[PDB]
Amino acid sequence: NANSLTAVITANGEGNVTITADNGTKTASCEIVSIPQIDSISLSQSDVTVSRGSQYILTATLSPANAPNQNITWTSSNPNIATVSGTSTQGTINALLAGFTEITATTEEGNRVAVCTVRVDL
Amino acid sequence: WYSPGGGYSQRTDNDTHTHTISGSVSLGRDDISRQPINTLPPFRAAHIWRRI
Amino acid sequence: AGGTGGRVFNTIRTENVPLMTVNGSSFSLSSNTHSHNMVFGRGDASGHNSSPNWYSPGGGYSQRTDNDTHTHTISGSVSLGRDDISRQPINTLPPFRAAHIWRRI
Amino acid sequence: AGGTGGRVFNTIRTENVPLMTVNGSSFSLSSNTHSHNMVFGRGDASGHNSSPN
Repeated sequence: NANSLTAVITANGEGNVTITADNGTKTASCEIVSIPQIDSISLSQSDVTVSRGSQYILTATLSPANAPNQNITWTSSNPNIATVSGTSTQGTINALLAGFTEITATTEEGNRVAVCTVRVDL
Repeated sequence: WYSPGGGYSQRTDNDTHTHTISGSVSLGRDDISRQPINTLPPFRAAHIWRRI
Repeated sequence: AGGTGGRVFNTIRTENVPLMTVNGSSFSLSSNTHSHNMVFGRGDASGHNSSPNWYSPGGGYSQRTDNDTHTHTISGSVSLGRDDISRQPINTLPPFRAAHIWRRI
Repeated sequence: AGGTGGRVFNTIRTENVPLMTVNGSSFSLSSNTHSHNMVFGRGDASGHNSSPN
């Protein structure tokens, strides 16, 4: 801090770590566990049935109302069947006329793990 | 068959089914894949080993 | 504190309720229209919605328009399937809270 | 004793291999009346055991 008494912590990454202070004479210790955010997001729909050409627009609502610099690295398993883009909205535009695409979100600024949404073609 | 009475012809080739027919299907789901559990950043937190 | 330490009451230990998810996959089920065979006899009385077949009879005067030879197979797509596994038991109850030796030299 | 502690060969530890099962699912397929094609006309000659079309 400005007086050197306080210390502002910033857990940028993840994992357990210790933060020291008071370099003068005796130095104390204080553990700072960088536990994962695990802000579980939820897709608007999971069991969706897309059609040829038409792509039902989906969304990825996070557990909290908003996150600091929140963004989604949207991925689409079997990209030929369908693809998604954006962070909040998905836009699962289909290409193939049959298949199952496991469209799962991926929070770039947070935990990678996120809920998936299988887009059926029947 | 819609149970239609034949006006002139005799529909003797159509009849109800009383015994089930065995059908062969393809393969299906087997098991789930690997999934991530817990956070590596906060997992395995160090514990103080200082004696009393 | 104590001479020997461990992670039992407050620490990052192991053991928990297993949870997992399976990516969406397409399952194909083929409903073959053959091998149904024939049941019952000539009507008589026949139930509605019965699939009509042919007896391979030589029509003396009429034309058997309901009998034909198949040329290509029919391929169909089945619906979805299971999602993932359910909760499972982890660890043994009688061995629960087992002590771990951690005394130092 | 030893300064480092571990339970591999013989010790009262925790954690095991979880066992779970998936709920029963049935596969439903629709037998479409189209896409079966057609060859030739009224018999004539027809393949034995062929599906009626």
